[PDB]
Amino acid sequence: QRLVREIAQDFKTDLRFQSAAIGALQEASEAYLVGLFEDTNLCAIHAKRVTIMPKDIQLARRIRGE
DNA sequence: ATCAGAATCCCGGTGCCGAGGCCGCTCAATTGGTCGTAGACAGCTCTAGCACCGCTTAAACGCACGTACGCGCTGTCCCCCGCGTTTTAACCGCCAAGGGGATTACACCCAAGA
Repeated sequence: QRLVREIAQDFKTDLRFQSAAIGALQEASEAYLVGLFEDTNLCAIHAKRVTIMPKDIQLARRIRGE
């Protein structure tokens, strides 16, 4: 919640947030991170490796189009 | 280091079908006027958001030691890297299947209708 407020402050000052909105943001961020970690593990296994590396995340984000 | 070699870019050169300029309307855009409801503004409110304290505790960071996943280097033989030959994806002229004019010689005579 603190990170969300600090990020939203850079876009518009004096902003309020509801509990449902914060929960939805947290759920969406967790799902996106889980998907990114799945893609990272897939890329690491494809490279004959077990431990994940930032190169795996970069390749996943480049293939996904982010 | 150094050269011979096939592969690549720019220049005379050219013309032609695509890019570019012009004419007549006419159907969409503009003007003017009459309804009129969804939009802008003021007011009451209380719920929802915000800041702070009391007490609690499992989560997060520093420590100890080695190891196994991480990564450089080696032996192999492999299946693509690349050239030479037509061929398979279609593109391009003469056979032996029939539809038709032509004939039954030459000259003469008789009979009977429009």
